[PDB]
Amino acid sequence: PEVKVNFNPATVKGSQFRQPLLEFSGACAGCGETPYVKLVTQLFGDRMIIANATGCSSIWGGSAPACPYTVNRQGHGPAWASSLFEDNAEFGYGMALAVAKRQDELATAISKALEAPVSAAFKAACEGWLAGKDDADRSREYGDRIKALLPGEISQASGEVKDLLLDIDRQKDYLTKKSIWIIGGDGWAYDIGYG
Amino acid sequence: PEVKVNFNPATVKGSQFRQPLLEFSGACAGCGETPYVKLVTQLFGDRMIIANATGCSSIWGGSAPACPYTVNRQGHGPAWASSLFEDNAEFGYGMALAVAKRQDELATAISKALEAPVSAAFKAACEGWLAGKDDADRSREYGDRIKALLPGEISQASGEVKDLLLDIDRQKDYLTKKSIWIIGGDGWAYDIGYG
Ligand SMILES: Cc1ncc(C[n+]2csc(CCOP(=O)(O)OP(=O)(O)O)c2C)c(N)n1
Ligand SMILES: Cc1ncc(C[n+]2csc(CCOP(=O)(O)OP(=O)(O)O)c2C)c(N)n1
Ligand code: SF4
Ligand code: SF4
Repeated sequence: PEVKVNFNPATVKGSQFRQPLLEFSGACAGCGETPYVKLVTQLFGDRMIIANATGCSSIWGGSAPACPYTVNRQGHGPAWASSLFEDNAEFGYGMALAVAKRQDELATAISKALEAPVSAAFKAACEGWLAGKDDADRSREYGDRIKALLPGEISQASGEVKDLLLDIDRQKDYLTKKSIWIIGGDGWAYDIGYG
Repeated sequence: PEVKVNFNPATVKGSQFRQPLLEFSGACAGCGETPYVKLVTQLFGDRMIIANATGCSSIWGGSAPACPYTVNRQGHGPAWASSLFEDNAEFGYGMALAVAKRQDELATAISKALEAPVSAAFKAACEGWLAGKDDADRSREYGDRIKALLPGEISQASGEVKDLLLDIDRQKDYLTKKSIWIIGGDGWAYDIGYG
């Protein structure tokens, strides 16, 4: 079973107690690429999206039908996508625009929830999230309180107030701030995708 | 008529006594672009090839049926070409490869001319050109001596020796070293063509 430990994730020993979310890929024995991505998944894999350029990182990272990126016990893990060899930077840039747009729709539904007859504990977590929606730790902190209070709050609501809470529940996957990562080889970064 | 003067071309006064090879373009009144290219034509227009990106410099520089680039009294002037907006640097890079290839074919025909029964004055200019074929001034100096001696040399030759001199006459336009210039706007250089 999982064991909650307070080892500092900023150290080598503390980081390896986190579950790896990149495992058993098709890279060569002793590859110099996969250890880097594996460490990133152990630190921020809970909330990251990957835009991967075509290359080795896309061949051992995304050759059908096997996917080396996995999830933790909570079912959360990095979402992985590879478009083309030359557009990987702009591909990931587009994701950052969209993810910000999805969080903006949620913040609007949360601000409207403040004006609705909902529980005082629910209003407390919403105000805390709006102030730290762009902070990785704070958005996870107040977001989880919102996720925990939503099912009981929806049961106690009705009419258009219930629809407002149901719209927040539909977008609760954008409470936690995401981390966009654009991964590629030197051939992509130094040549075809440098522009 | 043309007046040979020994004013230093490196000064402003000396450069303007050279004939401009960019005249009467379609640029705006007081454009900040055309004065730059005009000065380049007055210095090296005798032996330059232009790879121009799409933009203002291609619209006032190459809108049919009027061409603003002209020639001097000797009939020599810049050759101008525009491929696309995004490839102008590689377009001009390809020209530099080809021009070097054309000079290489000429140097082979000149080295073979040293082994042929030709005039002593012709052999003197060929040895001088081979040593300075990559120097702008020296290649023009010894090249013009070769161009001046060729018609009399061809008249005095026969057989395969005459064919060797006729092959040099076919390539005499690559004695003088060329100057490849890649002209474009900031939109080309900073964005789409920066890679
Ligand atoms: C537009 C385009 N050009 C070329 C290719 C072929 N291609 C696939 S991967 C690759 C190079 C990978 O080198 P690098 O970016 O350094 O990644 P690495 O494999 O070294 O990790 C190339 C040229 C392609 N798929 N698409
Ligand atoms: C592939 C492509 N994209 C866009 C264009 C349209 N286009 C023509 S000129 C130009 C911009 C010119 O700006 P700049 O490079 O700064 O030159 P300037 O006109 O300022 O001298 C653009 C976007 C094109 N012709 N081709
Ligand atoms: S980068 Fe590619 S080829 Fe090189 S060791 Fe890793 S998997 Fe093998
Ligand atoms: S750059 Fe183009 S638009 Fe600007 S002054 Fe020159 S010709 Fe006119």
